Amino acid sequence: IVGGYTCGANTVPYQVSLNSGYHFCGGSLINSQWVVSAAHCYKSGIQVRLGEDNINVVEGNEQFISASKSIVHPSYNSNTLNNDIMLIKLKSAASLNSRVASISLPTSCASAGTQCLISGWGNTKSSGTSYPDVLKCLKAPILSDSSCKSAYPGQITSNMFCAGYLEGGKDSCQGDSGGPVVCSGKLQGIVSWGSGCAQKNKPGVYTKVCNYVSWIKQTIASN
Ligand SMILES: [Ca+2]
Repeated sequence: IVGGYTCGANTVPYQVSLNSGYHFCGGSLINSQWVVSAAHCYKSGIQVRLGEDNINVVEGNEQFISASKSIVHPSYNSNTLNNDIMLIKLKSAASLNSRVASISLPTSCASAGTQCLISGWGNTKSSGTSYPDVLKCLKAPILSDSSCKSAYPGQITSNMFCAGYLEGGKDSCQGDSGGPVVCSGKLQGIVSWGSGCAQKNKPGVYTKVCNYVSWIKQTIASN
């Protein structure tokens, strides 16, 4: 997250870190056994880390649980990032409490101008590289369809939306991928892609979660 702020320990209790001997992506806990992330974060050997703030210090509150299933959307396209969504089943159920909690799925899609919360342990620099210890947060609005498409001609599908700031300086970034965009208590977005990060006129592009609610529920119910 570039241009964000320190969330504070366990203030985003649905935020998870996907770990493969190192933090590589975020995710969102949607029930005690299931995490939503990005398809482009897929790999085998995923360990899900819940209840994290400082990802480099064992603070108390952590639960480390291996992924038993990692399910990429069947129509995921790795060139366009259309359908950039993955469901991870946990080997055992997480223990839910104030510091480890699920986030609700949308009942409808959010609107342009709606303010959301984006979070992760990704790069904090628009030019170089700096990875934080603690979880970073950013408040960002959903942009209009047309603005998003003007920013990224021919690349925005109906399963994507733009959020953030056209002036530069405030965005998600590498290492935030798969993490949450929460608006009015609902998981509306997944950190997906963008041109660089926090670059002028290149806002963040997010997987549009409201299109996948039925797919999520059926996939969960079948597995
Ligand atoms: Ca920790």
